Amino acid sequence: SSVKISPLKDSEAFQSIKVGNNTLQTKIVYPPTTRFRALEDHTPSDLQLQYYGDRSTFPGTLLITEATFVSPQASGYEGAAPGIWTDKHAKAWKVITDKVHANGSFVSTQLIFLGRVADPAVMKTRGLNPVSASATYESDAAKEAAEAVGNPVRALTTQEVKDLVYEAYTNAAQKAMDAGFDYIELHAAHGYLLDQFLQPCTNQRTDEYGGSIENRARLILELIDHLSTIVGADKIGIRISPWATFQNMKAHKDTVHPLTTFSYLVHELQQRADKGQGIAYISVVEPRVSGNVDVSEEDQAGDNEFVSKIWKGVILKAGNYSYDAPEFKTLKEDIADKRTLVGFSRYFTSNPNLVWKLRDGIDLVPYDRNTFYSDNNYGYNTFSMDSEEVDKELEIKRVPSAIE
Amino acid sequence: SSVKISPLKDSEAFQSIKVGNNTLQTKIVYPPTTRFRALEDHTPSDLQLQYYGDRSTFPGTLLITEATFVSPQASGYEGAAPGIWTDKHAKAWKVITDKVHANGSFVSTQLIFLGRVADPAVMKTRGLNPVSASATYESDAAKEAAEAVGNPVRALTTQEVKDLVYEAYTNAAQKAMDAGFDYIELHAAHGYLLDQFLQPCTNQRTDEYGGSIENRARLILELIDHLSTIVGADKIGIRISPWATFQNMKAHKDTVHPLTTFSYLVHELQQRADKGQGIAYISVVEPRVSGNVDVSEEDQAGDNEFVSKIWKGVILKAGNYSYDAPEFKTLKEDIADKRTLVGFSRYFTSNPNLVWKLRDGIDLVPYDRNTFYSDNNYGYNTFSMDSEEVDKELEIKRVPSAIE
Ligand SMILES: Cc1cc2nc3c(=O)[nH]c(=O)nc-3n(C[C@H](O)[C@H](O)[C@H](O)COP(=O)(O)O)c2cc1C
Ligand SMILES: Cc1cc2nc3c(=O)[nH]c(=O)nc-3n(C[C@H](O)[C@H](O)[C@H](O)COP(=O)(O)O)c2cc1C
Ligand code: NA
Ligand code: NA
Ligand code: NA
Ligand code: NA
Ligand code: NA
Ligand code: NA
Ligand code: NA
Ligand code: NA
Repeated sequence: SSVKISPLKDSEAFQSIKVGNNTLQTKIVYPPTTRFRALEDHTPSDLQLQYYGDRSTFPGTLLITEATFVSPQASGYEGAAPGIWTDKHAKAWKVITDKVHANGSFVSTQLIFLGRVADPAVMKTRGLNPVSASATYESDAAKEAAEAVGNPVRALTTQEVKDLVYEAYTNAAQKAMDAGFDYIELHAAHGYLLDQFLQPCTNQRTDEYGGSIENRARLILELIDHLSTIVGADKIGIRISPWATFQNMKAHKDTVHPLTTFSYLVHELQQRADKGQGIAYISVVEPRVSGNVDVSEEDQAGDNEFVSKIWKGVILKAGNYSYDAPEFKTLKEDIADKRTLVGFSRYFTSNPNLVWKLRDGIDLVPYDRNTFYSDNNYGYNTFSMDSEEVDKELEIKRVPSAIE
Repeated sequence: SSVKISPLKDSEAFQSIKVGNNTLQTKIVYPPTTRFRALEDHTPSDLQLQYYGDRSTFPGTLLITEATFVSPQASGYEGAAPGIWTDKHAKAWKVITDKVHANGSFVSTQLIFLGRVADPAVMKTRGLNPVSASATYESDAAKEAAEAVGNPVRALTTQEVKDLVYEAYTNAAQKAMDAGFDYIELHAAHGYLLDQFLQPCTNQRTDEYGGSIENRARLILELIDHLSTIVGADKIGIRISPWATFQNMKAHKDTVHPLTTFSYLVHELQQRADKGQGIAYISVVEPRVSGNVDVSEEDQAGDNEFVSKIWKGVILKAGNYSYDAPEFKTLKEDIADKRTLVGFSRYFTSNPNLVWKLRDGIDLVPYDRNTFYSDNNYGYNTFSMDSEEVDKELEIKRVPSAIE
């Protein structure tokens, strides 16, 4: 049902904050949210142009795009997710970032690489294997699926790992700049490739990229360092989900605990900040949520206070922040330090004007999980229309098309 | 001035708790507290026998002895601290543990090794150098002092590190058992030898005992493992002070943050517990105190929640727990999980019956920092006497003597 909320107008959520080179006028952020309304060849679509535009209308909002593939080897969904590796991709994204910018808002692109969870049939069509830090699967079913089509997961070679830094992510970053993104965000969360490198359940390498906490972090820090030299540290973010068990990450049951893995990473990031190479923000998933699933208090094994104690810069937190609506006690506590942003993903899907609703205490429209991942405009841009105007059957038939 | 306190009788502080093989009847503990009333040759004294006996009278209290040297190379104070490496040491300690036991209470011995902070003149009299993980000093003054007597700090060789495990600590553990101690506690806090191994500001080794988080922890875990095979894991504790800057530990300013170093260690301890080799307790210093110094809230850089999230066994916490007297809100919160002990060091010096006073809400007698470290009975056992009975000049003259 609809969520009654108290207005946040007079709260820290509407105090300006500098994030890298840009100043936000609200601390409410749209986090990366996969929806599968890109074109078949991963170019952003007409639907996406309106979708991001509709969420940019409170001037000075930060929007972070849905996970966007860095390269063909980075892909692996059956649904149509966007990419940022070709000039065509960048030119289409630029229409979208232009629209957000014309509203005085800002946009970060989340760069994803699927890794061991890439669909093996999809990858086979590209003549590629699913790849990872090590040759592992998230489940027996995943292993059987891959072996059945003769396309097993394999470990990247040392040279391939270098190629991620100097080729795949470098080109994605260059394309992101061509596309006018204000930031690029490394996806190091939720059991995808970079999280697979960081944690021991997924990384048993014996080269410089595994075999210790420091070695497992090496690829991620190499990307931070190299990409900082290309786009500047002020245009870089990173997302982590220390507590998540999404895609079979062991988290607090792994042989190295997330507090160890992620405190190591965050302290290395702060040391870079101390030397003048501080990245724009660290985005962290609160333990209330794991990937796209809520986690009971009983099941929660830690929290993200360590990030606040170790990192001195901007932090973005997300995960069921309306759980204590209408008064938003937890949100208010979490933004009290004046360097913290708060994200809403699921409610932003059904409330394109969410910043305005939270500002003025307007009831939140419930979201529709059934249309989170479908291929058409129904449950996508229809939340911007008066219900009386929406032709459902027409909109279900409205698949993504080229911009303009 | 005296501290008004509310009674803790009906609180979790007077619920029984199993710690290793023994059951305590109070959760109030006397933590290790150096006082320098041992004999010159480090044998425990008549004064110490009464001192520990006087603190054992609430049946089922755990007392932890003052830091006790594991070996001659472990020493380095000018004052007279006790040892546990000879039969003479063990026989004297056994008179003390017998007395505690006859009151139904229990006693752990804290095993210390000074390392880089050992007084270089004292060590020179033994024909030894101050030794450490690496050849470092806590200050320029310490370096100048050592070089001036031609006795610089030096790094232990790999073989010497093995000798700590198989000789120094093994023999101390065997003597501790001969002495009737219920537990041995590894001192891995406050900038002494084991803390010097754990943290990077003090350990730059290039053998298996330094050069990574795992390598720096290796000696400590080797001691836990080897000593568990000698005395049993149920007779082992360890003390850590993640946040302390005592003896120039860099703590949150080091190149690896304490949350990383100490979460690694504690999770490795829990993995041993999961396999049936769980140690009796982890003792942690709360960030209110660093060594023997209080730390302002402003200066506090983290907390010990991580220990509670990672370790499932008994935890002992200490550090200015009367700061929110009379109601003891923080103490009550911290023992609510039913597996946590709370220690008082400074107030136990001036209140030998502290468990009884806390039980029944009797005002605490102020402690006397001026006599914490002096060489005689004044301000030592005199707190057990009616003031009217105490002859001050006689007691100042009363230096430690042999038991019996
Ligand atoms: C439909 C959906 C798609 C998502 N896609 C992404 C994604 O592309 N990248 C990512 O880091 N997290 C993704 N997430 C996780 C969200 O960004 C967010 O952290 C999570 O939903 C919790 O926030 P919320 O309670 O406000 O929804 C997704 C979540 C959902 C429900
Ligand atoms: C005089 C004195 C001697 C101490 N000696 C030791 C010691 O031998 N080993 C140790 O681990 N801590 C030692 N400490 C630290 C205490 O065990 C304790 O953690 C600290 O005093 C904070 O607790 P409190 O506020 O109840 O005094 C000592 C502290 C003082 C004041
Ligand atoms: Na403003
Ligand atoms: Na999948
Ligand atoms: Na899945
Ligand atoms: Na915060
Ligand atoms: Na009892
Ligand atoms: Na000293
Ligand atoms: Na000192
Ligand atoms: Na507790």
